[PDB]
Amino acid sequence: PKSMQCKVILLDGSEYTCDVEKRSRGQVLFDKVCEHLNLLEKDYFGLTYRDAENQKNWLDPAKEIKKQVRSGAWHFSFNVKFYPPDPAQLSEDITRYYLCLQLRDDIVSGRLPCSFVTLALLGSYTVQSELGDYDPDECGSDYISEFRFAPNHTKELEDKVIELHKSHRGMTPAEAEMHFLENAKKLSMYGVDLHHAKDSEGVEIMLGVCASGLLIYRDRLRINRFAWPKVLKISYKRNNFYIKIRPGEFEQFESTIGFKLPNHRAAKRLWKVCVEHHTFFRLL
Ligand SMILES: CCOC(=O)C1CCN(c2cnccn2)CC1
Repeated sequence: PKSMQCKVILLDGSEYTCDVEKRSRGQVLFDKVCEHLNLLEKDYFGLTYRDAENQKNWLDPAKEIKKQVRSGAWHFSFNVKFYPPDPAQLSEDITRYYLCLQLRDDIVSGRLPCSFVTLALLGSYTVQSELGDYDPDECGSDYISEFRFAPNHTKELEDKVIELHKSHRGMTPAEAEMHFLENAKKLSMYGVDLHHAKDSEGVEIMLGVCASGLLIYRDRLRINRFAWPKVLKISYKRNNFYIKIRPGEFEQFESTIGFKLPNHRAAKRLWKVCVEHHTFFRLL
């Protein structure tokens, strides 16, 4: 039985290596990674890989790994796929922990924009969780943390992390992680997956996919929102992505909103993530 070596980048930045039979389905590898991570609430997570166009793709757990990575390396990342709107409802602290690690990368990467004060508050909770109580012996007036907190670090932000860390004395890691999540879950881009697109007049927009529905960003002014219940059918064809939008009470007919994606694979990827979000958040 021939086995392929898999390398998975974990949310702490470490590399997990394992082997699976070369005709394995994605679920096989994902089960090995989740066991390694002692993760039981696996439904919120998945593995990503980079396709021949260098686009992030979700590894479909029901399909052969080889028919997805195709010509590429068996290299993956472990990631949050479905961001829970209320992380307090998760059953296990360790689940909340992995969600914190993902969110920390969302913030540092700039995928999750955040005010100065919220960057410092989230950072202060991370430090409390990881180092415990504020120790002056560690930090002087020139302190810079090893922790990456933000897309652009400033001395002012380091100072504010320390000021807020001082306020958290006696806070346990689970408690600090829950506070982290209570703040992060409120940010306008929390759990929003952004896709570049053009509207039916060729005007560049972003489509965001999240728990509450599909968001259309025309810019920072005029954001259209389609709650999952107002969406009846999602489809792609060639480079085009279509959603059916319900008739408003006493309306005879659904409306169609069409988008142009960069290429056919980008349209299909957007369709699959929308269908998965629609299903997941219909049941939550
Ligand atoms: C370096 C990665 O940066 C991002 O993902 C940001 C995310 C936020 N943002 C938005 C927000 N709404 C509509 C359109 N774009 C700019 C791109």
